Amino acid sequence: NKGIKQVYMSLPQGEKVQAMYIWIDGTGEGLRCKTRTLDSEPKCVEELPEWNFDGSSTLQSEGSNSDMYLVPAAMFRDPFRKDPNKLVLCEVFKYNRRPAETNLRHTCKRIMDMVSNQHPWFGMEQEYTLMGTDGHPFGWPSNGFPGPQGPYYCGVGADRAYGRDIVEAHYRACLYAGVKIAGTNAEVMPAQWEFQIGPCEGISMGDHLWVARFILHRVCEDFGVIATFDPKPIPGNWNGAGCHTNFSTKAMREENGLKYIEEAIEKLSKRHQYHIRAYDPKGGLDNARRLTGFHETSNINDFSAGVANRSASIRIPRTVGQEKKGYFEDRRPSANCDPFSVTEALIRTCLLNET
Amino acid sequence: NKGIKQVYMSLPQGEKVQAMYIWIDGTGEGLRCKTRTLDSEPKCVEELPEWNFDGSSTLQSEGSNSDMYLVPAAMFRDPFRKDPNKLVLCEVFKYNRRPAETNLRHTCKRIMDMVSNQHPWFGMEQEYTLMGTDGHPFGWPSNGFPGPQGPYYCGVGADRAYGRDIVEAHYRACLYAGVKIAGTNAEVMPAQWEFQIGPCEGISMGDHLWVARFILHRVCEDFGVIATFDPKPIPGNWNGAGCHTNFSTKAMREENGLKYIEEAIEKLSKRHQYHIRAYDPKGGLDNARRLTGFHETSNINDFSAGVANRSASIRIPRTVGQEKKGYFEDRRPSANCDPFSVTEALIRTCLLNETG
Amino acid sequence: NKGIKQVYMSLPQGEKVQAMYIWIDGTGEGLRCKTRTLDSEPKCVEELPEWNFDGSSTLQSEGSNSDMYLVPAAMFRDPFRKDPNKLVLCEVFKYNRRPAETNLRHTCKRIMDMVSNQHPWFGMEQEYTLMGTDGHPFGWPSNGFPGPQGPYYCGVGADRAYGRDIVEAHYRACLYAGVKIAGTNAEVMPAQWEFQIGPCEGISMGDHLWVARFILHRVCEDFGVIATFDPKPIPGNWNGAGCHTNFSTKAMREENGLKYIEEAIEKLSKRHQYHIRAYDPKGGLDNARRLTGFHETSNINDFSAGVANRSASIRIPRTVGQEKKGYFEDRRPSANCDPFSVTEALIRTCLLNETG
Amino acid sequence: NKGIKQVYMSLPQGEKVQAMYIWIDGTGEGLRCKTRTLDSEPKCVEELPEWNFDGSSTLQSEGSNSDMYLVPAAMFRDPFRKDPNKLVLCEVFKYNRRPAETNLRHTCKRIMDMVSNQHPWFGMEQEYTLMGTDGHPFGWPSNGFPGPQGPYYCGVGADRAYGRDIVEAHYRACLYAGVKIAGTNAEVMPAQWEFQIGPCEGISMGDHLWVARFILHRVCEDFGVIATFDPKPIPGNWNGAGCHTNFSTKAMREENGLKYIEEAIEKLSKRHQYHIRAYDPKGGLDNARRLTGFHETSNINDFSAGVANRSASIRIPRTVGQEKKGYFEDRRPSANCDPFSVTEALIRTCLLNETG
Amino acid sequence: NKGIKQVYMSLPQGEKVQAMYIWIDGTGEGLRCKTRTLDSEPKCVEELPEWNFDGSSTLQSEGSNSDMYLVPAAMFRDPFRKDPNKLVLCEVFKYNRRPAETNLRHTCKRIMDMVSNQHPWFGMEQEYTLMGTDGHPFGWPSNGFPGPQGPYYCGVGADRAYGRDIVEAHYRACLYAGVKIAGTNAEVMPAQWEFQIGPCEGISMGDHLWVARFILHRVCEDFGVIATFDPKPIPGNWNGAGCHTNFSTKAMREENGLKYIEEAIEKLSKRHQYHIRAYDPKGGLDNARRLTGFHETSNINDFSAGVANRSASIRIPRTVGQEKKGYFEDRRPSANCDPFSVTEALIRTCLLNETG
Ligand SMILES: Nc1ncnc2c1ncn2[C@@H]1O[C@H](COP(=O)(O)OP(=O)(O)O)[C@@H](O)[C@H]1O
Ligand SMILES: Nc1ncnc2c1ncn2[C@@H]1O[C@H](COP(=O)(O)OP(=O)(O)O)[C@@H](O)[C@H]1O
Ligand SMILES: Nc1ncnc2c1ncn2[C@@H]1O[C@H](COP(=O)(O)OP(=O)(O)O)[C@@H](O)[C@H]1O
Ligand SMILES: Nc1ncnc2c1ncn2[C@@H]1O[C@H](COP(=O)(O)OP(=O)(O)O)[C@@H](O)[C@H]1O
Ligand SMILES: Nc1ncnc2c1ncn2[C@@H]1O[C@H](COP(=O)(O)OP(=O)(O)O)[C@@H](O)[C@H]1O
Ligand SMILES: C[S@](=O)(CC[C@H](N)C(=O)O)=NP(=O)(O)O
Ligand SMILES: C[S@](=O)(CC[C@H](N)C(=O)O)=NP(=O)(O)O
Ligand SMILES: C[S@](=O)(CC[C@H](N)C(=O)O)=NP(=O)(O)O
Ligand SMILES: C[S@](=O)(CC[C@H](N)C(=O)O)=NP(=O)(O)O
Ligand SMILES: C[S@](=O)(CC[C@H](N)C(=O)O)=NP(=O)(O)O
Ligand SMILES: [Cl-]
Ligand SMILES: [Cl-]
Ligand SMILES: [Cl-]
Ligand SMILES: [Cl-]
Ligand SMILES: [Cl-]
Ligand SMILES: [Mn+2]
Ligand SMILES: [Mn+2]
Ligand SMILES: [Mn+2]
Ligand SMILES: [Mn+2]
Ligand SMILES: [Mn+2]
Ligand SMILES: [Mn+2]
Ligand SMILES: [Mn+2]
Ligand SMILES: [Mn+2]
Ligand SMILES: [Mn+2]
Ligand SMILES: [Mn+2]
Ligand SMILES: [Mn+2]
Ligand SMILES: [Mn+2]
Ligand SMILES: [Mn+2]
Ligand SMILES: [Mn+2]
Ligand SMILES: [Mn+2]
Repeated sequence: NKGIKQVYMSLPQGEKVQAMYIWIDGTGEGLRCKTRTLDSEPKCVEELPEWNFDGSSTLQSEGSNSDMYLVPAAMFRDPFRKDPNKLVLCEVFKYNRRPAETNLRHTCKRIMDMVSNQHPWFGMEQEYTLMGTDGHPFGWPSNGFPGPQGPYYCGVGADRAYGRDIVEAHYRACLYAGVKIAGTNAEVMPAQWEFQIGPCEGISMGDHLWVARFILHRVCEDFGVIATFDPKPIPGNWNGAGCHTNFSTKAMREENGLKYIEEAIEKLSKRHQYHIRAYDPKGGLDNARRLTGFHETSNINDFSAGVANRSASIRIPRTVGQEKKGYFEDRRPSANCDPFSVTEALIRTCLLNET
Repeated sequence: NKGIKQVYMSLPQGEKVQAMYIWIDGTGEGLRCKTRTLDSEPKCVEELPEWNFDGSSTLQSEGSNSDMYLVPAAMFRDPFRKDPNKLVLCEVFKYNRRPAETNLRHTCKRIMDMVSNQHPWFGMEQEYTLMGTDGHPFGWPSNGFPGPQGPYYCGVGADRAYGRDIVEAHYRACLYAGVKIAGTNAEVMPAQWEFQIGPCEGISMGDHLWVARFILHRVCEDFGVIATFDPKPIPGNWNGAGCHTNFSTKAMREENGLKYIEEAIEKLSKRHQYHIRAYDPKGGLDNARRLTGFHETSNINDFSAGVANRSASIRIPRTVGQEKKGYFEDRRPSANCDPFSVTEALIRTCLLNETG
Repeated sequence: NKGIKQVYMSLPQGEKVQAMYIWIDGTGEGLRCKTRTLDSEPKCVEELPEWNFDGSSTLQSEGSNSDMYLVPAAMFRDPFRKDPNKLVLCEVFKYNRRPAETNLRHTCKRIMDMVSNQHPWFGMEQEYTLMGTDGHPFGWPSNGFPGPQGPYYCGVGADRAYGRDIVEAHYRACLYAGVKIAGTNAEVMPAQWEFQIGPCEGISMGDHLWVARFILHRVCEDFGVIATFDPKPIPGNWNGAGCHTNFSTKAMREENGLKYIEEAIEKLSKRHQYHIRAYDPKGGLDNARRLTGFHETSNINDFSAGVANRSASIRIPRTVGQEKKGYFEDRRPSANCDPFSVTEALIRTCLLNETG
Repeated sequence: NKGIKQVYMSLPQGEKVQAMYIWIDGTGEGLRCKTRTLDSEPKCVEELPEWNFDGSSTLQSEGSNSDMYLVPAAMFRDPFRKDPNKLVLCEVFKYNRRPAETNLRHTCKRIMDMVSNQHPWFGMEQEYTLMGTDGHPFGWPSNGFPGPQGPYYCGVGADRAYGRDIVEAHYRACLYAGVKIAGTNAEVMPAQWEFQIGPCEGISMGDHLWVARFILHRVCEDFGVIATFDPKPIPGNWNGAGCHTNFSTKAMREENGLKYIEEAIEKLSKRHQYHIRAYDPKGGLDNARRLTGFHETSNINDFSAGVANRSASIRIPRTVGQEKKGYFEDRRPSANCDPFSVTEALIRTCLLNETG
Repeated sequence: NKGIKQVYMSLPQGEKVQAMYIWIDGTGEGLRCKTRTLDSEPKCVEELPEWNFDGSSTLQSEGSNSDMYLVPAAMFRDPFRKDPNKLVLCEVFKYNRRPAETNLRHTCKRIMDMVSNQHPWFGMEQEYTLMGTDGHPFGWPSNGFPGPQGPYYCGVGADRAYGRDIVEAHYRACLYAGVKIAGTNAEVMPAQWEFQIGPCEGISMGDHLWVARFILHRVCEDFGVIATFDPKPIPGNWNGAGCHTNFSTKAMREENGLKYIEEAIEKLSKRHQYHIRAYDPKGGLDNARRLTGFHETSNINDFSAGVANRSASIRIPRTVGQEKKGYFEDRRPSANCDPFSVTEALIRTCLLNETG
């Protein structure tokens, strides 16, 4: 019970600091973490030491040659334990010092360093659904369905906003951590929510979202509920869950940048399948259950773009159409995507001209 | 659980500021909201940026041309997240920049801006009933009725004031927000309560009332209950819910302003139907279940006025009668009325002298 | 849930001030209340404005001429909302500015003003029983009885003090309110408790007791329990509940004031029925269930007085007999008496020498 | 659990027989019983032996001289244990062989023998409410009220007929027992029911009703509920419980017997209080909570008769009016009356022509 | 509990017989009943005596002239009490021996007798929904909805057939009663079922349906559920409840009866509104919530005929088309219709050739 825990957490900690290292596991979806005591507060991520873990217990190596490296990547303030304690998102490397199969950050970071003069900015909309520990969505009638979609999107009242406590707590944990949380909203399916992260330049998009995600799970853990990023948690007449990625370069944000937005969309229109394969951890099999062309989605087989069009693969927000500068929104990525794969694909297709 | 939450909400938030944008959806009764992060604290409503939402998810636009505009109208302090965070009432406009069908603030503002030298003040009494999530009123016997009306009005005791925690929390949240809450009371039906908002000049009446209604639903949300503004939530020998609108111009508040009170009433007497059509979101259908001439209502079909008379369409409070100045009370609006429609009707009829 | 509420109640409220107006309804026993926002903290009760309420919803007037006046009488600090908020006990008057039928303060006050040189002080022992919301006393076995009386009077232990949280909370609320709470004790019946208010001079007795009673009902409301002031809430072999009124004048408090105590008691002995009628709201029919001559009561039909005698109509406490000065205790008033009625009878009989 | 019991009750019993002796206790309303084993089946009430009991445990005598007599009066078949076992209604006599204070049958029987040539028949409508173990009517919302009266009289459906199982079981028990049960209906108040016993000649009315009542309390015991015969078990806007006594003599049953019916009513009109005193066990005090003139009752203070009039003290049913023969309905008796008292009074007033 | 009851119901009852009289109340939809003991088993309905009831406790007369007549119309065996016990359906008459406002049988019998030579047969399909005591359909998630319609029509399994015990019990009860039950099926909405009663000549259609309805409510009572005949019990994407009245005359059943089926469908096309007013007890307002044109209904405002067309007002079943004889199906009657009013309209329009 969390009133007991809180008494303990009030105890002055002293000169020692806790650092919780976080990594992506052998599934490409699951996050793992563990804590060490440091002698003093690190002033930045470069002062954090390297560490390691049992790769055989995360599906990433064999028991008899099991140590796998953790190398600090991004440091944040720990909103579960307060200052001076830290969260550290790490990269994983194998016994031979090569990146792990699910270390998609390594290549992504290199790609972003190469296009830094164009200052690529990303804003990702992590939709997700709150679930009871029993597998059924939070607040839903037991063995049953609430009333049809309509009243839950941005809704207020015990009869339609299910789980706001998580959202509020997460929002505040992120602000404390230093994660660039841009906003939040209740979504179309009851118990389904959203937070936006951005705009983040370069590799920091992936960094900030993954830590954002870790904070969601730890937060939910405290409330005794589960966050799912599955793109279609409830089959049938219920909305799925995406991770719309908004994107802009410097040129796109300048006066008449819409020219370049349109060039970018044109390029994406030729590399649809490649992006579908980049946009969920099962190469597109997961989005196959969301991207149906209903429930505010595009069909998985058909590329389209349009102004203010929540049925298109890419939407140009009304604002951006009017102002003729800004960003476009790629609506194809699954809620369970790896932002390093999503953001890397966008750079390769839009800035590096791969085909 | 709420204790877990409070721990997170004790964390210092830093330099960034949260702004919750609030609007009226396609039903004209539901409120919607969402939050953006800003780089610093806005010093007034004019410093808040425009925004937009998916109008196809609120019954206001089509999926494939869905964005709709949010334009800040009224800013308040957020009593759920504390300073420096904000609540922002917005007006909704369509893809073509025109007011949404349920944007009744737009016209109403213009009408208030035109009669501002007469400083119209309004006081609205929002009644509402607290409901369990099972659709049965809060504190009522499961599947059953509490004892007859009599002891609940302005009552005190666990056996008669059902839900005061909400009432107390909402009163304090409003005060902190900057909402001009004038008072509150337990009401005749058990689980039913009231807050008064006013006196508010002009367009601020609708602004304050709508934000007050938002705060109530959010407060109720924390307590795992629902507030309903339905004008007759329980049929039979149980009181309905109204939104009595108290109204005065500068002339009515001066010595012998009763003269002008009587004139406003005389004009209201000829435009009863038009007011009934303006007094709920279904043009009088919701009020048909309440305005019966019983349970301290007037009959929907009959206009009447009277001093201290809780059965008339209009009541002149005893105070006003004695002092020969003040305001009159229009007792016809439904609990679920849109105050912009209500206040605008009163201006058109009483100040702009419209007929038909 | 009360943890949620406390978060809202920690919000700084700002410049505006809440004033909870409190009055006695048409039953002469029920308390009612409602709140208004004021622009600044009032510093005397007189700075509070008159108000009014619907008398048709408290059984005191008709709906079609309904407003009834609230005139502030006594002001206290609000222990539910904190400084700068206020509780205000009021007098009720009719449409014609005459006192309500259940406004017994009006005459009482005038009677105290006639004898102010004699400085009458009162001390009232409010006994009450804590009840579950199901009508069964708090802590009692479900559908049954605890063990017999003996161990509960002034008792300590989870198995004998039922409901101390309420008592401790109310003690502190009154101290903060500025109500002159003299003490408290667990009583003979389990779930039954007592608080003493005094000594209060003149009209303040009734003011303080009524506010104490209001504060008790509000406190119980928080704990999800009911206080009953019924004089015999459980029939049979269980103590009833009275409101022992201790009384003295200047003369009685001075050296050898026992002479005047005894003179007062002789006047009381000739006016027993008149007092009984004044000592509950049903003119003696409620006390007929308590004043049995058992369970530390006198029989309703006989007058008797004695030193240290918990069976007499009047008791002279041992201390007072010994010091030959102080006060006497009238043990006849019902727990649900109206203190304005009790204190006034005492003055008329003992100081104004009335007969009738 | 009744399945366990039912297996034991399938065991064939053997040659021995069980007789449960039943009597009225010191309260005049409470029924007592105990069982003895007999060598063989009695073929009538006269082959049953006298017995006794502890009067000091039924409020009827002193511990130290306590045995009181039981003399068989009416024998019936036992529907709880089946043939060949028996229920026996007894008269109670004191140590000195005189009738007990609550043995009203002894005087009744004589009065019936004084007029047996006119063959008095009676039918009584025992109304009663089923209550939970918790003191609250069966099927009612916990701590609350079902919907208003209207749908429950002769109702069918889970949401309006509460406790038919009891009614059905009892009906069948009485028939088996040999009680002259005439019919049943659900009543106006939810969980309130009725059975009619009749028509019974003379003393057998009281005999049959008391045994009917015993069978009812027994049946209820199996189902874990209580029957109350209180005349007003829920105060306010709910029907109370009566025991309408329908009455006729041979003259009244013959052609143009209405002549004599109206004579009978004229005599009763002059002895109203006398009958109210005979019509509940507290000589009228219980009926003062029921006979209000509302809820299909007469006013306790007023005598009246009318054809088909459920507000009158006496009702001549339409059937009887049309045919000009039959009987009349005394609607004054309480649900908790002693039928020996009611039946005795009617004979004294109507047939023996007493005045006083 | 029901195990206790069944023990009692195994007691052999002896020579007396229970007759439960059943009637339609002031609502036109409510069934009432009550029971009397008879000296022997009646063999024909004509043997059963007239009776009466309190019309003032059923909304059919005033307290002070309240008796209303019951005249036995149709007799059946009682499946709740078994042979030799009877269910009797009655007609209600007023104090002045005229038909009660809701006795629609009286006129219908005269119409039926006019066309006895055309031997009119009806078959009615009583659709109904099983509800919990709590107002929510049986088996539905609590506060929630089950999965979309599709798998429930004629479904099998704990996840799609909700309440078969009721259906099976009712089927068997009707067959024992003597009610002409033609079949049953689970329906499209979960918890919604169907039973067919037919084919019944003339006035015996209404008689059989109404008793069937009684038997259903009674059976549901046993199980602690409610049956509703509301035509649209759950709003939205859920089927409503009809009472499809199939119909033929002797000409229509003979070879090439389709000729006369079509002539009758033609006469019905010109009296749509008349029939809509005849087809629910609120003159069409209830059917307004069901006859939308969706959920296998026709639009209330539109007449249509069609072979195998479940969207049509009238459906000619494939069978009847292929064989050019039989009957046609009026799909317009609400689940809560009075069969006497439905079947009367059909004879009037089709056989008596009425207009306007
Ligand atoms: N110039 C930009 N480049 C990339 N992302 C941007 C830019 N400007 C805003 N964003 C981001 O786009 C996201 C907008 O998402 P959201 O507000 O959820 O819009 P919608 O629901 O209309 O898709 C936010 O993360 C925001 O920070
Ligand atoms: N001059 C005025 N003009 C308009 N409204 C006023 C004026 N004076 C007071 N009011 C408002 O009228 C309302 C009175 O409502 P309430 O106190 O509930 O009255 P009631 O006696 O009708 O229940 C309050 O909102 C109050 O602020
Ligand atoms: N001079 C006085 N006049 C009136 N009341 C007094 C005086 N002195 C003390 N009292 C009051 O009498 C009451 C004593 O109550 P309590 O201690 O319960 O007495 P007991 O149980 O001994 O009757 C207290 O309110 C106390 O303040
Ligand atoms: N001639 C009669 N003399 C006495 N009682 C009769 C006579 N005829 C019928 N009764 C009885 O009167 C009672 C009728 O009560 P009930 O059927 O409940 O009528 P209601 O409710 O209309 O007053 C039954 O007990 C019946 O046996
Ligand atoms: N010639 C007829 N006249 C009247 N009713 C008939 C005739 N033949 C069959 N029926 C009845 O019509 C009804 C058919 O209903 P049902 O089997 O539910 O039809 P549906 O195909 O509409 O589901 C049954 O009551 C059946 O007995
Ligand atoms: C309301 S929605 O259009 C819903 C998107 C849907 N869940 C999906 O992308 O699958 N997203 P948004 O308005 O945040 O851009
Ligand atoms: C107590 S009441 O008369 C009740 C009004 C009722 N609820 C209605 O207007 O329907 N309102 P108020 O006294 O606040 O003016
Ligand atoms: C313990 S008692 O004697 C009990 C008094 C009793 N309840 C009555 O006055 O009815 N009163 P006190 O408070 O004076 O000690
Ligand atoms: C329906 S009632 O009028 C109810 C009478 C009420 N319970 C009474 O107290 O008398 N009795 P009845 O129909 O048996 O004559
Ligand atoms: C399955 S249904 O078409 C459904 C009928 C719908 N409930 C109605 O309102 O008629 N009736 P039928 O048993 O004739 O097939
Ligand atoms: Cl850890
Ligand atoms: Cl939000
Ligand atoms: Cl208040
Ligand atoms: Cl026994
Ligand atoms: Cl019955
Ligand atoms: Mn979004
Ligand atoms: Mn979204
Ligand atoms: Mn988006
Ligand atoms: Mn008010
Ligand atoms: Mn009000
Ligand atoms: Mn008002
Ligand atoms: Mn004391
Ligand atoms: Mn005491
Ligand atoms: Mn005392
Ligand atoms: Mn009866
Ligand atoms: Mn009756
Ligand atoms: Mn009767
Ligand atoms: Mn069918
Ligand atoms: Mn069907
Ligand atoms: Mn059909």
